[PDB]
Amino acid sequence: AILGLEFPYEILFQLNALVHAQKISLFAASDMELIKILRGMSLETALVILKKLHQQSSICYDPVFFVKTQMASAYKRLTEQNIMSCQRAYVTPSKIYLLGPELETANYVVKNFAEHVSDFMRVTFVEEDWSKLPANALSVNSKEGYFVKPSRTNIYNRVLSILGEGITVGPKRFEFLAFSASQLRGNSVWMFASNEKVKAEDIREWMGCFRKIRSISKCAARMGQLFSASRQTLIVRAQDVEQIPDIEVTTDGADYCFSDGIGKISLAFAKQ
Amino acid sequence: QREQTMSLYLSEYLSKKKHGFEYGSLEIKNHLEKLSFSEIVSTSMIIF
Amino acid sequence: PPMDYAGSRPRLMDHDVTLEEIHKFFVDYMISDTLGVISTAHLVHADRDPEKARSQKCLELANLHSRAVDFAKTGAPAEMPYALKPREFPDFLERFEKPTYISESVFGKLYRAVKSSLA
Amino acid sequence: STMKFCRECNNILYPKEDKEQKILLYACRNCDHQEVADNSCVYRNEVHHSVSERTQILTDVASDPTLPRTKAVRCSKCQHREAVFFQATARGEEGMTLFFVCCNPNCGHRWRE
Ligand SMILES: [Zn+2]
Ligand SMILES: [Zn+2]
Repeated sequence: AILGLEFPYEILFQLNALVHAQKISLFAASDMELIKILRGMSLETALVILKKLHQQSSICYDPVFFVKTQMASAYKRLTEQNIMSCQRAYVTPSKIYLLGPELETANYVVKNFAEHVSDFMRVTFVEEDWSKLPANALSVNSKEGYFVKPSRTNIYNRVLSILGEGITVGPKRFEFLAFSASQLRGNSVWMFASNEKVKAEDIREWMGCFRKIRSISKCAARMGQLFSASRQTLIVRAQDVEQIPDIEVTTDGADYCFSDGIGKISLAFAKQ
Repeated sequence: QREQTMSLYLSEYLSKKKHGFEYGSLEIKNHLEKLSFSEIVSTSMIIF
Repeated sequence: PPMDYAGSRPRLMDHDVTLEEIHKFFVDYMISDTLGVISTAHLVHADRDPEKARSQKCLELANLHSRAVDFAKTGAPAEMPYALKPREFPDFLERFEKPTYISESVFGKLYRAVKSSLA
Repeated sequence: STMKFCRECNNILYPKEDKEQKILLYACRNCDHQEVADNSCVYRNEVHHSVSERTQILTDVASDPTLPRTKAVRCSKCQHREAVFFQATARGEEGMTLFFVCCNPNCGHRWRE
């Protein structure tokens, strides 16, 4: 509300990440002169000077003097090597840390949703030292009554509230889409900012119908399994399908199935 | 004798499954135990 | 003969997911997650006693490791016991703060050989 | 089990069915008075199995059985093999799940299958 203008989201995110880093304090970047100067300027040169200021290890007390002295491709990158810019956020019990547009590999969702690249944000939950949260920091054990009953801590409620409401950075609010199997061990989750054209529910119903599964872990696993990096190829219709019986043998009262994930392919299809 | 105590032992093929003996004993108890209909009904009435 | 691959019974709800139980499961994955410590405890126990991977302790460790691996798909905690923790670490580990004990197994011989080669 | 008294005779009424009227009526055998019935209810009793009065204390009727005990499962927090097992539904899950509660007086730990 302090700005009250049409300031771009990308420059605001870069400035906020710079403030989060140990380079510029909050009051040094909240002045009117900096935003007035950075509001009207070429985008490419502004990004170049911002990254030049961010890359320096020294703490810049007055960025105004520094910035005064200083003075399409996404689609082809995705089709060639699946190169996308993702925003990585670290949520700590004390504050938040934003890494920035770190280049990484692309998944299947961004192939068909290559317009809202900045809307996707990878959010991980770590400790103050950016380490894995220990078991004693969440739901410490206590003996009340006859049996031991765990008691939830304030960090547990904080994580629940963050996952429910979402992170509001500027003119955006990131919801919860899903988390992959690899990110479950790494305590990471994807977030997507709702937009007029597409929202979180739109992508959720576009990926598939998850009301058939009545299990909690299984539904999350099947929703997040479609996030591994893969290379695009031709599209196959639904009319070229067939059902072939599998094999199953029960010996000594144990169900042993040979065909778990096996399949067949032709030579022409393999060449294609 | 009226009590007529019996004794039934479980089979040895249930050890293959995890906790097979407990599930087998519970299923047998649920199968061959008498449960009267009065213990299930709460209110009985006759309506014209 | 190999160990049995019979997993835990699936947990099916009587209603649809209200988008909150998935968050609860995700948060609860941080706690009762002993996937990384079971392997270390099994390695230490195999290093300590002779005739390794033959006693019931190693079988229980393998069962707990399998259950922990299956925890990602089915919500069954591993429930690592307290008395099964190693409390001792061999020389070929980065746990300098933890008490380090001299290992005389094949891994200890390999570590001694590589230390003598580098020095 | 529902008894009512006539307002004119102050005597017990007996239920009856009329073929022509096809309605429920109450009439007493002392006076010729047939009143109208309400709710069409002639019997109502709460099903209770307390037929053995003043006898359930001396004789062990075993109305509440004890849970079984097993010595095959081993507890986690303590190395005690004795535990009680029973089947009960979860908070929201559908079906029966086997539970285990440690019988060690100093442990007090419970876990699922
Ligand atoms: Zn009368
Ligand atoms: Zn116990």
